[PDB]
Amino acid sequence: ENSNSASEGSTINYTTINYYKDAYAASAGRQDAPPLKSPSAEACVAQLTIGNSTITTQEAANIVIAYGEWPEYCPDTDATAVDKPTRPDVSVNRFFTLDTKSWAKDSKGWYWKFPDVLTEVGVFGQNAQFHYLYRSGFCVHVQCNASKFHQGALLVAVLPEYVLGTIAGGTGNENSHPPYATTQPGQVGAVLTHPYVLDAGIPLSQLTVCPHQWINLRTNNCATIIVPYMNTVPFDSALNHCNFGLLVIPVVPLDFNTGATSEIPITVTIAPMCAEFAGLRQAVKQ
Amino acid sequence: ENSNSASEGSTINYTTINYYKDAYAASAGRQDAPPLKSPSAEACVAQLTIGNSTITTQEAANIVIAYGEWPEYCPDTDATAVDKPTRPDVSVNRFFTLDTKSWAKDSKGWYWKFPDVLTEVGVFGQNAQFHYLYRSGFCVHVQCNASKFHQGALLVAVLPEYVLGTIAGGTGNENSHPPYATTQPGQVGAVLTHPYVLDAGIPLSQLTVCPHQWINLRTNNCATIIVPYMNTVPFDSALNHCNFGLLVIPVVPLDFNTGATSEIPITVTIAPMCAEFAGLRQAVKQ
Amino acid sequence: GIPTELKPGTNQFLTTDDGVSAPILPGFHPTPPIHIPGEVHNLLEICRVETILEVNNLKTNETTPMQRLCFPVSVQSKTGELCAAFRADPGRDGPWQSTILGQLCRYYTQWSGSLEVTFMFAGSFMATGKMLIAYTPPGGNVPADRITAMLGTHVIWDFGLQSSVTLVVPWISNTHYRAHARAGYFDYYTTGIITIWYQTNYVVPIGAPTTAYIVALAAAQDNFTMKLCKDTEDIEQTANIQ
Amino acid sequence: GIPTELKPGTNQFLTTDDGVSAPILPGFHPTPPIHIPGEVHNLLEICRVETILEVNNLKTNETTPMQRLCFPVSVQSKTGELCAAFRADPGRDGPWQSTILGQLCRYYTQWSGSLEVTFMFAGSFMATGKMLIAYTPPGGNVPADRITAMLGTHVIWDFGLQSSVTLVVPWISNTHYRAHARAGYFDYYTTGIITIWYQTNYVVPIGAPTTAYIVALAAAQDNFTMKLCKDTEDIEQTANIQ
Amino acid sequence: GIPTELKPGTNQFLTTDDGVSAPILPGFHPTPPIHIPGEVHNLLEICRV
Amino acid sequence: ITAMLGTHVIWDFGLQSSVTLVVPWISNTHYRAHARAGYFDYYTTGII
Amino acid sequence: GDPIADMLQVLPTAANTEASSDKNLIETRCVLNHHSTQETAIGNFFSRAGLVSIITMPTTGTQNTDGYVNWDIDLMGYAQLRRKCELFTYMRFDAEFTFVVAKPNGELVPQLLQYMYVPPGAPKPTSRDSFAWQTATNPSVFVKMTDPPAQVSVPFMSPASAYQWFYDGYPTFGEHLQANDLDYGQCPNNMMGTFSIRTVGTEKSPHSITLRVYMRIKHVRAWIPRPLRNQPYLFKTNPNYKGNDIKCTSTSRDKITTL
Amino acid sequence: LLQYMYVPPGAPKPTSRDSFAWQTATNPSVFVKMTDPPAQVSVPFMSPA
Amino acid sequence: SDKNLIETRCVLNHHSTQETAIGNFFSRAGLVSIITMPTTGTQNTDGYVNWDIDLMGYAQLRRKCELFTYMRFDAEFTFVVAKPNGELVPQ
Ligand SMILES: CCCCCCCCCCCCCCCCCC(=O)O
Ligand SMILES: CCCCCCCCCCCCCCCCCC(=O)O
Ligand SMILES: [Cl-]
Ligand SMILES: [Cl-]
Ligand SMILES: [Cl-]
Ligand SMILES: [Cl-]
Ligand SMILES: [K+]
Repeated sequence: ENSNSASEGSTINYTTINYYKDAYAASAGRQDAPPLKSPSAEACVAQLTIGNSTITTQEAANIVIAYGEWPEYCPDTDATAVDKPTRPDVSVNRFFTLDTKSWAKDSKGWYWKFPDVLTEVGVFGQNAQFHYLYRSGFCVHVQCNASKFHQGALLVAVLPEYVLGTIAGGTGNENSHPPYATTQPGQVGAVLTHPYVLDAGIPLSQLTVCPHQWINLRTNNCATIIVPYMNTVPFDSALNHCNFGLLVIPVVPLDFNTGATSEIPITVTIAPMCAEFAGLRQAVKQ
Repeated sequence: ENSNSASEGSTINYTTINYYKDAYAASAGRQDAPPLKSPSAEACVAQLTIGNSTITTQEAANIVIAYGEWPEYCPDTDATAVDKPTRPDVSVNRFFTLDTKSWAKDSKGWYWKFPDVLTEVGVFGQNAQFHYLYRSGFCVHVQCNASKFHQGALLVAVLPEYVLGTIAGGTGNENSHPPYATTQPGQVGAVLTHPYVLDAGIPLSQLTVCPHQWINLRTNNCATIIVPYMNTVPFDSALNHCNFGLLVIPVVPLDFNTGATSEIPITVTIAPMCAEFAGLRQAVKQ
Repeated sequence: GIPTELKPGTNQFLTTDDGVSAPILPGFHPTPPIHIPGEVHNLLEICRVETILEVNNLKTNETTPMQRLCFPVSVQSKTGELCAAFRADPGRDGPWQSTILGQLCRYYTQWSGSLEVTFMFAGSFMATGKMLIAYTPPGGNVPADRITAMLGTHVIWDFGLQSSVTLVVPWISNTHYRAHARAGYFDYYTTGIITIWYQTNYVVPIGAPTTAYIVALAAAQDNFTMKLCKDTEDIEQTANIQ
Repeated sequence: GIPTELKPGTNQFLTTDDGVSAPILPGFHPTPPIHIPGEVHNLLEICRVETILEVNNLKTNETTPMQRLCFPVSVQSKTGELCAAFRADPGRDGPWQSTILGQLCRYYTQWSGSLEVTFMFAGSFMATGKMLIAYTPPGGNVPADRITAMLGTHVIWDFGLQSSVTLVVPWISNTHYRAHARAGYFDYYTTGIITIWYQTNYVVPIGAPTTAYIVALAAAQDNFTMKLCKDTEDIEQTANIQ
Repeated sequence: GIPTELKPGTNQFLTTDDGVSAPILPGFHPTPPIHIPGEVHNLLEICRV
Repeated sequence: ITAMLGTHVIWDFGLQSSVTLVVPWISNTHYRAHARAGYFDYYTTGII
Repeated sequence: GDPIADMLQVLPTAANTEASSDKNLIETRCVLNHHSTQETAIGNFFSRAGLVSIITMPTTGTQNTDGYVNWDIDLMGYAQLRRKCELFTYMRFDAEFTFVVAKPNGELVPQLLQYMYVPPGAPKPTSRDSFAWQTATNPSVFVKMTDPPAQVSVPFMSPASAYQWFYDGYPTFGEHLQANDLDYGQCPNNMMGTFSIRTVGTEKSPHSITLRVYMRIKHVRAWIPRPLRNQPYLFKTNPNYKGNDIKCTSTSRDKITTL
Repeated sequence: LLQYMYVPPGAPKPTSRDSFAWQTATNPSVFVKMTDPPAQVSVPFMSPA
Repeated sequence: SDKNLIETRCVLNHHSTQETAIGNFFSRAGLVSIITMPTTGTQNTDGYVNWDIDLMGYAQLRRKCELFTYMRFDAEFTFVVAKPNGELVPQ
């Protein structure tokens, strides 16, 4: 028998029936913190230092490790491109802070795409443009300060392969598509027009099935999520493909009494982790 | 089960399924220098002497052994005719030089057929005519001298079973056939009318998939290819069947400045190797 | 040939039949798999992840759906008030429909096990108070008042001291499994009712909002399972998908 | 007889089905095989043999096809000139189509591995010079100039000193396999671009031609494989073959 | 394929035939049985009452 | 967005009243003469 | 020596309850719970054949009236199977395709048919008589409409390690001007080519033919759960939704205090 | 040609010969011809009790 | 040879070569003949036909075979018969 079944190479063993020389012709048969509940760093004044930069959190049980997996360089068993990759390390795996957003009582919510956010920032950006192939994980840190008299709750989540959709002309008759500035808004991010369906026909209420953390003003002022590289290929174009989107949505609206500070910003600070590149040539912006 | 499968007698073992007494009724099943890249004599002033003749080359890494197999007499396991063959040796396995061709700036290319080239030459010719059955290998040596100021490149290749075709009347409506003088031109060889398709509807660009050597004027002045006997039968008629064709085609045209010698010849010298004959009777020319 | 007799079932195509079929590509080998984070093996892994419950599923906020994701709590002038109520049936129309637990439940006919409802208070740090959260097993309707609701399974939550609390809805049923409850004979399978009452009051000092919101999430516990796989009512097709 | 049930697939004739069939000649034994030079077992053996690339595949030389088998190099008056460019996709329309590697690639849907392009200078012994041969991974179009092309994978060749040089096009891809690239979505699978530039110049003394030609050949390396056998686009049948 | 010959009886549906049939629900497990008083195994138990 | 490309620390003064920024020795020479306008600006440490 | 110093989640049965998380907030008894978790294994959830295509070859009309059809393989045209698959971001599997063919009213006639798998890059049939039907390399199935439904196994064929229902990007480099936004979200690694069907004859068949294709996912692996579709599907290749009628995920009621 | 589909409690019922429910992506269905032998399947013990 | 002209990493490549084994390349049934016995016309209208076995009339299988000079094999012949429009009758 040829070992060409789709399940060949998995830890689970199935008992199947077959009458042909190819394994995939066989019957499906029968088989014979949790990765999905946003595992905290512990389950798997504080200071996270990476490169020449340091942010300050409070607890390791407050850092989510997406899918329970820490970022890593691509192993030889999964690699396919044969050139030696460049792993610049400290010049690219460090914290970059993007433009700050302003949280208002009627804000809808925002999203950023990765690695799009940094393709034009620092040495990371340069490497992303000079190489065809890119790969990395990310430490995502969202910051929001308010007083003990303010209230509100942001859901901060990482949605892998965040494909956006349109309102189809309102009536649903128009097969319109999101424009480039909407699918890859860059460093400044973009605003959601229908946060309830994440501008993609899926419920915000179930977004917690993805790696996430809440920023509930009365309890915390920051959220930190560590994201491993996720894709169906070991390396990919940092320009053509965004591996995941970061969503920051006010599920419980911001509120405070008149006279309390009304300028409440939200700041995103991100650090590539284990960034590596391959397929060197001239710089390409898109 | 009867061992009558077509693959019976090969080194490869296949795992097949069968429900009948005859092995050939079974399913195809599954299985369970490089011979094709023109292996040099080493991979498997110099002087090659055979019989009463000697040619002079330079390196053994410059001699191609077609399909990595040296010529040999037919083994008893493959023989079928029962009479004792005659192996005249030195009178037939020696170098014969044919009429020289003249390479011009616009030459199309030439071909010779084996053993047709020598059926009327020397003791080899006589044996080929007196016997029904013939068999042998060949050492093919192509020579071309030019100065360090001349340029050009000949592709010298051996194409087994070189069946020629016609232009089908130009329009493709006429089922015409190559005449005898074209299919077996004898010692003088023949000229290609459409070298790009080898006068047989197949690309000259892929001819290097056959045993070959380049004669690039700036680097070498000769090509040597050793060819083993190739056929679906152990012996055959030297008159009715040509086992292979020798092709010499100027892929990069000859060039030189006015005043440099313009008479640049190409000479073919060939030696039968392990020639043997059987089925003796009167001399037959064709 | 070997003597055989064709039996009933012959030639039929049963969509769930797990058989063998002739492979169209001999000797074909697939692209090897590479490691990818997030592999799941059993839908229960997803059912145990909390997702938001639309407790505030009002007809009046269908056009501002975001408001369905949290419900209000505020300074009361009369004590023992009911803040919110909803059924505890995971696969029934209502608040649970917005959870991924609820949506996966709809791909099965029956379920069993304990559930968890987590309430997250998102008012200010200066706001404090206590609520009584009760799970009333089957028998009647929404308890008419707190002194009746407290007779059932319940937890008293101080949202001043802890922002989140979890109410466990323990599996309390006559049958080992429940088909999804709905009006009519199938109400026999109802899980019961969940109510949240003011134990003390929502209290604030001068300077903080007098109304805040609570987000409720739900998930299944480790003893939860589902049975008899079926198609869901929550997706249809009325026209071509182009 | 033995109880059986016919399943879907019954009576169908699947052309790639590897089954058993009744033998028409009982007791028949074939002519034994004899040793014949040149047996091949796997098409990859052929894919590794270099064959000529039609880099000079111009519309203007279709009627003198022999001229497509080599391209010119000559004395330049301006430095850093581009001599020739072409894509590195083995199964795509263009120069690779003339190679046996290219033609066998067309009997498969996907490929993987490193390729080799050998350049043979056929000018005179008195001609010398250096060229820069580059392989530009996916990302843009033909590099606009040598100072841009040299940023990619490349080799500097002195054709005065060595008549042949081999450029290795290493497998650099996102996916483990590539379907054959072509305009449109499938350009996602393009391998990149190959360009050959003048590093110094083609130089000659008095008495030698100022223009010469280079023959380019291509083959697959040992890590090359193909997948998903299919029919080729390079042979058709519009009328009866008589 | 394996040589076979269909015999008389082929395609018939005999109501008392004790055969095997394709299961409509893969991986399905029933509600476990609980102890219930009064199980009977053979009708003779009733005939003796 | 330009300053964050250098050595830096993010301080939450709500949570901690004091923070310390370390200005690590990053110089071409092993020692610096005191920087001032002119050729001696060669010895400047940088900016905070 | 060194100059530089710096250089299983779900078990076979449901958890038991021990006598005094239930046994944390309430007093509990012991329950020896042996309820199985097998039916929720993704394999049992997915290995059920579902409709993925309806191909018609009418004898009258303005489409496919020539006895052959080239159907671009796109399995996202039917809501039920699509929503189940879209519960995940990536899925790897083999598939069993079953071909249920009949006339438009369900009647069957003695008609010979050919189904041919034309992988990307293989020449497509351009008529009922095209040379491509010679099928010397592509796999073909010849079957009669009176035979049981034809059925074959198709292996995992993507150039990538898994098919992906969501690809946030573009297939190629370049400017991405408004006129080409259809490119967004198009993953060539899921593009499996063409499925070609014809009535086997140089003369036209008098029968209108309707083919229903069912696909059964098998030997499946899935990665990254995502929120389940809560708006009606509109298009095969994108998640567009009708903006003027955004459905709430849950039904509504009058008050938050009454059922 | 006929189709028999098992629609468990709570699954959407077909409302026409063309209803989307016949897509039967999860429910078990049997497609059979009236000229075939009688269709036949095994149904397990399905009660919640 | 990559690791000769460029700097390379280690790649544990387990891509199979089985599908390019000549057996898998060739063991796929292909059309080699179309024989007609019409009831009307000027050829083979007598209910019988003697077809001289010549398998080089269809381009696809022919080109694959002609990739080689000599080939030895057993063959499975399948006979798909129908009326000219694809209908079947009890004949
Ligand atoms: C001989 C006849 C067999 C042909 C059957 C059709 C084969 C179609 C290819 C199967 C591909 C299955 C993977 C589908 C991945 C989903 C792609 C998509 O629709 O976006
Ligand atoms: C009982 C009916 C069975 C008859 C089937 C036809 C058998 C035909 C003979 C098979 C010969 C196969 C070898 C073909 C070699 C190619 C010859 C050629 O066309 O040049
Ligand atoms: Cl929109
Ligand atoms: Cl001619
Ligand atoms: Cl045909
Ligand atoms: Cl239907
Ligand atoms: K247990």
